[PDB]
Amino acid sequence: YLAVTPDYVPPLNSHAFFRELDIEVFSILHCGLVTKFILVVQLGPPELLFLLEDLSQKLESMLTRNIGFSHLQQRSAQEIVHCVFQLLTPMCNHLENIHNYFQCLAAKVQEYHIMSSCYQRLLQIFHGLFAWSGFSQPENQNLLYSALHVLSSRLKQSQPLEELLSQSVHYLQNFHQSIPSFQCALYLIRLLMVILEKSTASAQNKEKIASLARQFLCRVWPSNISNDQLHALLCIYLEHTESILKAIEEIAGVGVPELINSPKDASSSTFPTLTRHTFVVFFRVMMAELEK
Repeated sequence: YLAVTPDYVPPLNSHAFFRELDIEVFSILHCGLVTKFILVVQLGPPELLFLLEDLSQKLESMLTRNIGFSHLQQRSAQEIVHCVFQLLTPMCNHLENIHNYFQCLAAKVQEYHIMSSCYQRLLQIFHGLFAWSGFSQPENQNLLYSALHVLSSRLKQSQPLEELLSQSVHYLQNFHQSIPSFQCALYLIRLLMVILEKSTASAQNKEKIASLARQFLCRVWPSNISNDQLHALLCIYLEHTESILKAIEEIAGVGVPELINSPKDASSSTFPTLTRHTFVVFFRVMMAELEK
């Protein structure tokens, strides 16, 4: 009925007109997830997306106008992150289940889209949680340690802090294979960087960020990729690679020539994300990075 109704004003931008959900509503995320395809009353894929979308918007409003967030703003950011932290364990479980979901599609369509949105919402929540300016303060480092210990406990369980980061990154990096969309890959990449920021030694940390970034660039993403997101990924790959000059030489000296020889509606073999329509993004990043 919204489609047949262009002009109409709802009685008193969904958050502007819909009632705010309490922060305690997300406590029902402890329910498991079951899908109709390729896997009492239990949480469904559309219901999970509804809860994840609302939680992501709440985090984006404080950690990253007041209409639709009056009750949320009435609690300080310290409690909101702490409240989300209590959701970490049931929320990593949803990520693992969806990760196991996409792996089984190695060998209906609306279900795929809903789970894809759920995957991206989880990573955005995960990234927004750890990438909080409050973690720079020393008072809540214990809270950060507890969050990092949760991820490290998903594989094997007063450990040293650096061990938690290495384990947490290793646990999260395993999700790259299951990622179904470019936006999810960018969210995982950004999530890895903010965690690796806490680690002082980044000689190898830069390479694993760069190696993962190149793999996403070289992957054949099914078709959707926006130039803004592709621009963001190129900056991450170039700023983190060991030799930016050799990286630029490879894209411009190998990737671009084979793009020209390829058909008009085609892409580079080495860089499938490099087509005639996205060349400007590659060119703009390479020139800007070279100048920097």
